[PDB]
Formats: sequence, C-alpha cells, structure tokens
Amino acid sequence: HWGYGKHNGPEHWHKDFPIAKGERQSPVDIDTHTAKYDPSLKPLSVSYDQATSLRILNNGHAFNVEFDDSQDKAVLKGGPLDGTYRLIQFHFHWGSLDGQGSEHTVDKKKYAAELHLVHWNTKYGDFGKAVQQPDGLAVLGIFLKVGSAKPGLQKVVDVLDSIKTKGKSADFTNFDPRGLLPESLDYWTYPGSLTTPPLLECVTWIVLKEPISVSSEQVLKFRKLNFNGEGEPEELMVDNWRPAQPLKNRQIKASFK
Ligand SMILES: S=C(S)N1CCOCC1
Ligand SMILES: [Zn+2]
Repeated sequence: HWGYGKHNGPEHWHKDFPIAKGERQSPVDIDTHTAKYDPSLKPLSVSYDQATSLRILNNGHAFNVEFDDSQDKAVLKGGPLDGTYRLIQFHFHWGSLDGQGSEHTVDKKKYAAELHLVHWNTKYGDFGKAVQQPDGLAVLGIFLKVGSAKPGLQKVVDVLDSIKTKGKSADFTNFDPRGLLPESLDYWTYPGSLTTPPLLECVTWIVLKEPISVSSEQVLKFRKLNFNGEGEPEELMVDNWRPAQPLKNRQIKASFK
C-alpha cells in the first residue's frame, strides 16, 4: 500500500495513481516574485464560530480532526471561491527535522509543517462526490515554523498519546479551529490536487502567506506518533509530506501586493 517510505513513497505513487503525473498536481513551489497580484480576488471569509469537532483519528499517514459537516457550521467562502465550502477535517504534514515538513514551499523554503483545513463544495452534497469535481474542495494551507508555542494547538498535542497508532481514535469535541489561524488572511491561490493518493485534481488551494509559530515541544509530540498499528514494529510518523510537483500550465495568484 502507498506510504512515505523508500519502497512505497511519492516516487512510487504514479504506478497505482497515474494522475500523479497529471496537469494540476500539488503541492508546488510558490515563487513569490512570479505570483501575480489579482486585485479582483475577494477577501477570504472563514466562518468557524459554530464549528463542531467530533473526533481525532490516526489513519496511518496523519491524524485527522473531524467535524460535523452535515450542516453549514464551519464554512469557507469568498477569495477565489464561488459558493460555500464546508469544513470536514484538518490534518498536518510534518518533518523529522525542523528544516523540512511542509508540502508547499515558498521560494524553495521548507517549513517545519503544514496544516490543511479541508472543505468541500456544498453544491455536490457530500465529500465523496465533491472529490470527483474540478471545483470540489477548497483546502486552506497554513505553514508552521518552530518558535513560540501556539496555544490553540495544545489541545491537539495533548490527545496524541491516546491515538499513537494506526486506527486509533478519540473523542475530540469542542475544539475551536480559529485558534490555529494566523493574524493575516493574505493568501496565494492556484488549482491543484490532493497531496496524498488518490491525488485527485479537485482542489482550489488557498495558502496563507503568514505562518503560525509552534514550539519545538509541540512538533516533537507530532513526531512521536506511529504509522504502524499497535503490536507492529514501531515506525515513527515523520516526513509524511509530498515534495513540490511541476507547476505546468498554471499561474499562482496573490491576494496581496
Ligand atoms: S488536503 C489532503 S492532503 N487530503 C484531503 C482529505 O483526504 C486526504 C487528503
Ligand atoms: Zn494534506
């Protein structure tokens, strides 16, 4: 099965998922000098006040914090988007070392980790239908750098001991994802894909310019998770990122000058 090891990692995925070599794959390098300011791009609208988190799951490649997406409780609108996209889950990608871990890069710079807040277009009714559409998902990407702690992240860090291994889940109600956002909502946007198999080309990427800072202790706790199931040899869950893919026939747009 696919993963992030030498024998099943990103260089292998194309054999099961040929779209890996497609025309709108993610992540990409964001060349800040070549991105074009688009004065027509609207401000982003992030409406998370009514968010209802439910559960946190180690799925063997990351951990997902899952939300009730059966009503418009936490939605993303505006920016490059037409219509309303509902938050279904967030997860991260991170490194074994602070100098790597993000999937997008900025002028080839790698951050320690990258948060993905995953939303689906409500005109398609459910997530499984949305991922089959070119405008099915909107993923809000946020870079993490190591420095001061992010207080709003700590409740996530503290439950990780209870979902160490693949397939473990825990109740995770009343978590407020607003605590994960930076001050600025300035962003870059481009059309792309899921960064894990099935690599579907269904995502409008919105990547925030401003990283959040997390502490060394917070990211160290991410690195104590396991890719393996309980009772299997321990494989630390680190370096669960796909490297930058060719931009091909795409232009990255900026919401800011
Ligand atoms: S944003 C990305 S990396 N995800 C979305 C949800 O399903 C797995 C892949
Ligand atoms: Zn992701």
